[PDB]
Amino acid sequence: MENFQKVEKIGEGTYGVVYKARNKLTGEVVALKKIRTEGVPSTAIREISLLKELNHPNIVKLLDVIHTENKLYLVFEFLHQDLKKFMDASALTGIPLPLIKSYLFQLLQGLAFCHSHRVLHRDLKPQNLLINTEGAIKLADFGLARAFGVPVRTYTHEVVTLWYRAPEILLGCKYYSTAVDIWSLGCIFAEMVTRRALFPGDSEIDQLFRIFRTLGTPDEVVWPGVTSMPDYKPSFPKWARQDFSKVVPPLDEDGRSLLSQMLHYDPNKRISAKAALAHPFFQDVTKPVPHLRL
Ligand SMILES: Nc1nc(N)nc(-c2cc(F)ccc2O)n1
Repeated sequence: MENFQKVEKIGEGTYGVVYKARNKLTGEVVALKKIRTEGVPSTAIREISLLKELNHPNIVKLLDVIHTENKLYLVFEFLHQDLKKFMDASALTGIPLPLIKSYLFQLLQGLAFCHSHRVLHRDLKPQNLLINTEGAIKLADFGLARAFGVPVRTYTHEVVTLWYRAPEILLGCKYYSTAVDIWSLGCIFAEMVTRRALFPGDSEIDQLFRIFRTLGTPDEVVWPGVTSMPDYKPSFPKWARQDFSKVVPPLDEDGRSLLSQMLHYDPNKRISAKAALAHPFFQDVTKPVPHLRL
């Protein structure tokens, strides 16, 4: 891009390719996302444009929205490392519990803020969570999903990750609620703790069944209305719920209790980000400095 200089290709998300770039004129280093195409809804640019007004310490700042030559560019403040990379780098020893707790607390503050502003993420995953050297963690790509839709993959033949998708989405619900983000974050919390994805599905049905094998096949008792969901099939196998202490060992009972509330089947029973911030698990929360190798 004439105004910048692709330092490097950062990565690839469900909505587009991300680049690290320096504003040739201002020298500011930013993350530039290119949205993939002759229509380009004008209702979306307005939607996205409103996101520039979102300012919170745990939300990656959206600096600009540029529509040109069919291409759409989102300019974000740049952070050096995503959580997926950090988890991989910390796989041998594991992320210390105090840091896991700090990150979870911060992410809930970010979700509490967005949700109070009626903004949902809808596609949270480790790759969408960014960290810096001072111990902060921030959510990136909030609200893009709503202003947009949902491509078959990403944009150019790439396996979209289903591991963090809430059951109501997998069952075909047409209306999403803030609960979908709490579910994704619970899946991420578990993954930081055990160092293994909680529900690593390789297909939509495998994703759903992995959830059922662990949390039990949902029924009308625990989830009123589940048997009427669009993709619910009476033929789903009926698996018994697993003892919860086997899911995220060796997490303590405060942590297991909070996780269980973030993973309730019924979106209406699932804990809100604000209520989660008050959970006893955070009574001793601190803000540790991570060991980041950049
Ligand atoms: N994979 C990756 N890696 C890194 N380092 N950064 C980012 C990044 C993504 C955004 F959407 C906004 C800002 C960012 O910095 N993404």
